[PDB]
Amino acid sequence: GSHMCDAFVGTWKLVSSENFDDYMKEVGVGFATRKVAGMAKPNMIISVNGDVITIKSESTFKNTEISFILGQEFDEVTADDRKVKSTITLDGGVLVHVQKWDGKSTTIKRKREDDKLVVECVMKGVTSTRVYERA
Ligand SMILES: COc1cnccc1-c1c(-c2ccccc2)n(CCC(=O)O)c2ccc(C3CC3)cc12
Repeated sequence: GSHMCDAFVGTWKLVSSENFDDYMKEVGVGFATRKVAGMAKPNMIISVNGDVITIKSESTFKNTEISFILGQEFDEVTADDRKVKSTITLDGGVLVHVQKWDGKSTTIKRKREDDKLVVECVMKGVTSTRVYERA
Protein backbone atom coordinates (compact mmCIF):
# COMPACT_ATOMS: atom_id res chain seq x y z
CA GLY A 1 0.00 0.00 0.00
CA SER A 2 0.70 3.77 -0.15
CA HIS A 3 3.82 5.36 1.30
CA MET A 4 4.78 8.99 1.88
CA CYS A 5 7.33 8.73 -1.07
CA ASP A 6 4.38 8.30 -3.44
CA ALA A 7 4.26 12.28 -3.33
CA PHE A 8 7.42 12.01 -5.56
CA VAL A 9 6.12 9.42 -7.95
CA GLY A 10 5.36 10.49 -11.49
CA THR A 11 6.75 12.24 -14.54
CA TRP A 12 8.28 15.68 -14.04
CA LYS A 13 9.78 18.26 -16.46
CA LEU A 14 12.30 20.97 -15.65
CA VAL A 15 10.81 24.47 -15.61
CA SER A 16 13.57 26.59 -14.16
CA SER A 17 17.23 26.42 -13.24
CA GLU A 18 19.19 28.90 -11.10
CA ASN A 19 23.00 28.86 -10.62
CA PHE A 20 23.49 25.47 -12.20
CA ASP A 21 26.58 26.48 -14.16
CA ASP A 22 28.24 27.64 -10.90
CA TYR A 23 27.19 24.45 -9.14
CA MET A 24 28.70 22.39 -11.99
CA LYS A 25 31.93 24.47 -11.76
CA GLU A 26 32.22 23.65 -8.06
CA VAL A 27 31.66 19.97 -8.84
CA GLY A 28 34.56 20.23 -11.37
CA VAL A 29 32.58 19.79 -14.63
CA GLY A 30 34.59 20.90 -17.66
CA PHE A 31 33.47 23.63 -19.99
CA ALA A 32 31.94 21.78 -22.95
CA THR A 33 30.03 19.42 -20.63
CA ARG A 34 28.71 22.38 -18.58
CA LYS A 35 27.50 24.19 -21.67
CA VAL A 36 25.67 21.21 -23.18
CA ALA A 37 24.38 20.01 -19.74
CA GLY A 38 23.11 23.46 -18.78
CA MET A 39 21.08 23.64 -22.00
CA ALA A 40 19.18 20.38 -21.23
CA LYS A 41 15.52 20.43 -20.09
CA PRO A 42 15.28 16.93 -18.60
CA ASN A 43 12.28 14.92 -17.70
CA MET A 44 12.59 13.11 -14.35
CA ILE A 45 10.52 9.90 -13.87
CA ILE A 46 10.29 8.63 -10.30
CA SER A 47 8.69 5.26 -9.51
CA VAL A 48 8.51 2.97 -6.45
CA ASN A 49 8.19 -0.86 -6.52
CA GLY A 50 8.36 -2.42 -3.04
CA ASP A 51 11.41 -1.04 -1.30
CA VAL A 52 13.11 0.01 -4.52
CA ILE A 53 12.86 3.59 -5.74
CA THR A 54 13.93 4.33 -9.34
CA ILE A 55 14.81 7.86 -10.60
CA LYS A 56 15.29 8.27 -14.35
CA SER A 57 16.34 11.36 -16.22
CA GLU A 58 15.69 11.72 -19.91
CA SER A 59 17.23 14.54 -21.86
CA THR A 60 18.99 15.49 -25.07
CA PHE A 61 22.23 15.54 -22.96
CA LYS A 62 22.09 12.15 -21.28
CA ASN A 63 19.62 9.58 -20.13
CA THR A 64 20.45 8.20 -16.64
CA GLU A 65 18.68 5.75 -14.32
CA ILE A 66 19.31 4.91 -10.70
CA SER A 67 17.54 2.29 -8.59
CA PHE A 68 18.10 2.07 -4.84
CA ILE A 69 16.83 1.23 -1.42
CA LEU A 70 16.75 4.08 1.12
CA GLY A 71 19.83 4.12 3.41
CA GLN A 72 21.81 1.54 1.29
CA GLU A 73 24.92 2.85 -0.51
CA PHE A 74 25.23 2.15 -4.24
CA ASP A 75 27.48 2.89 -7.17
CA GLU A 76 26.41 5.61 -9.53
CA VAL A 77 27.90 7.02 -12.77
CA THR A 78 26.69 10.54 -13.05
CA ALA A 79 25.52 12.42 -16.26
CA ASP A 80 28.99 14.22 -16.25
CA ASP A 81 30.72 10.76 -15.93
CA ARG A 82 31.88 10.89 -12.31
CA LYS A 83 32.00 7.45 -10.65
CA VAL A 84 30.54 8.10 -7.18
CA LYS A 85 29.36 6.25 -4.12
CA SER A 86 25.75 7.40 -3.44
CA THR A 87 23.36 7.04 -0.55
CA ILE A 88 19.77 8.30 -0.60
CA THR A 89 17.71 8.74 2.57
CA LEU A 90 14.43 10.39 3.50
CA ASP A 91 14.79 13.07 6.12
CA GLY A 92 11.32 14.39 7.06
CA GLY A 93 9.72 14.59 3.67
CA VAL A 94 12.97 15.38 1.83
CA LEU A 95 14.86 12.86 -0.27
CA VAL A 96 18.52 13.56 0.43
CA HIS A 97 21.07 12.10 -2.06
CA VAL A 98 24.76 12.33 -1.07
CA GLN A 99 27.43 11.54 -3.79
CA LYS A 100 31.08 10.93 -2.73
CA TRP A 101 34.09 10.73 -5.00
CA ASP A 102 37.78 11.57 -4.79
CA GLY A 103 37.57 13.00 -1.32
CA LYS A 104 34.68 15.32 -2.36
CA SER A 105 30.94 15.21 -1.57
CA THR A 106 27.84 16.90 -3.05
CA THR A 107 24.22 16.73 -1.79
CA ILE A 108 21.07 16.84 -3.91
CA LYS A 109 17.80 17.27 -2.02
CA ARG A 110 14.40 16.78 -3.59
CA LYS A 111 11.23 17.98 -1.93
CA ARG A 112 7.62 18.77 -2.87
CA GLU A 113 6.54 22.37 -2.68
CA ASP A 114 3.01 23.20 -3.88
CA ASP A 115 2.66 21.40 -7.24
CA LYS A 116 6.39 21.54 -7.89
CA LEU A 117 9.23 19.15 -7.15
CA VAL A 118 12.17 21.35 -6.07
CA VAL A 119 15.66 19.98 -6.41
CA GLU A 120 18.52 21.77 -4.46
CA CYS A 121 22.05 20.76 -5.51
CA VAL A 122 24.76 21.85 -3.04
CA MET A 123 28.56 21.65 -3.47
CA LYS A 124 30.38 23.42 -0.61
CA GLY A 125 28.99 26.92 -0.54
CA VAL A 126 27.27 26.89 -3.92
CA THR A 127 23.54 26.01 -4.25
CA SER A 128 21.65 25.48 -7.49
CA THR A 129 17.84 25.24 -7.45
CA ARG A 130 16.11 23.26 -10.19
CA VAL A 131 12.32 23.38 -10.31
CA TYR A 132 10.18 20.67 -11.95
CA GLU A 133 6.42 20.43 -12.54
CA ARG A 134 4.26 17.50 -13.60
CA ALA A 135 4.68 16.62 -17.19
C1 LIG B 1 21.69 18.61 -17.22
O1 LIG B 1 21.21 17.76 -16.19
C2 LIG B 1 20.80 16.52 -16.66
C3 LIG B 1 20.53 16.26 -18.02
N1 LIG B 1 20.14 15.02 -18.38
C4 LIG B 1 19.98 13.95 -17.56
C5 LIG B 1 20.28 14.12 -16.18
C6 LIG B 1 20.67 15.39 -15.70
C7 LIG B 1 20.97 15.71 -14.28
C8 LIG B 1 20.11 15.52 -13.10
C9 LIG B 1 18.75 14.86 -13.15
C10 LIG B 1 17.67 15.32 -13.99
C11 LIG B 1 16.45 14.66 -13.99
C12 LIG B 1 16.32 13.53 -13.11
C13 LIG B 1 17.37 13.08 -12.24
C14 LIG B 1 18.60 13.76 -12.30
N2 LIG B 1 20.76 15.97 -11.95
C15 LIG B 1 20.17 16.00 -10.60
C16 LIG B 1 19.71 17.45 -10.40
C17 LIG B 1 18.63 17.94 -11.39
O2 LIG B 1 17.47 17.68 -11.28
O3 LIG B 1 18.88 18.68 -12.45
C18 LIG B 1 21.97 16.53 -12.22
C19 LIG B 1 22.98 17.10 -11.43
C20 LIG B 1 24.14 17.52 -12.09
C21 LIG B 1 24.32 17.39 -13.50
C22 LIG B 1 25.56 17.96 -14.07
C23 LIG B 1 26.69 17.19 -13.43
C24 LIG B 1 26.40 17.04 -14.94
C25 LIG B 1 23.35 16.84 -14.34
C26 LIG B 1 22.18 16.40 -13.71
